[PDB]
Amino acid sequence: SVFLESDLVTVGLAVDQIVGVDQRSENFSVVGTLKLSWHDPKLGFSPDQCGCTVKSFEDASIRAVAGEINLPLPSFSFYNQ
Amino acid sequence: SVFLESDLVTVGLAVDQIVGVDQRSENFSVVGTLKLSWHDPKLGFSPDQCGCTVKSFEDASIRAVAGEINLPLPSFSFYNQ
Repeated sequence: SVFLESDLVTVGLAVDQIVGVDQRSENFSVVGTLKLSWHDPKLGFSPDQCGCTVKSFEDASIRAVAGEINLPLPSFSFYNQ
Repeated sequence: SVFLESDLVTVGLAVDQIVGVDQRSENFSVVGTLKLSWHDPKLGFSPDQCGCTVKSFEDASIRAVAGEINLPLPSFSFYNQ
């Protein structure tokens, strides 16, 4: 392709339980799970420099990991949080 | 053994008091004690460099200590916390 292309992201969400509704302040609370997936060759690495097949980051948001590795990542937010 | 073997962990839990049940939001609270024990020779040390028999870490989670000493430790979490 002559032009650059946007990266494709797969998203999925599930709802486990509605734990409350506030009828005076007009808000509700929910419990669920979120999942994201995408492909980026700039994140690729060689196994022989770490002796592993999986590189993992834990207990960090997407913004923090993007700032640490200095690469753009698809950060997200809840609109009405 | 030719193959590597997983490290064995002994666990125990005791419940002291049930302090509340929420019948609308479907949750409860409890007070108790948790104990873990495991054996790992990689954590051993020589007394002659410290002159002591017990080395201790206080007021820190297992993840923090593992990140400080750069060794794998059996971290845990409560599933429905």
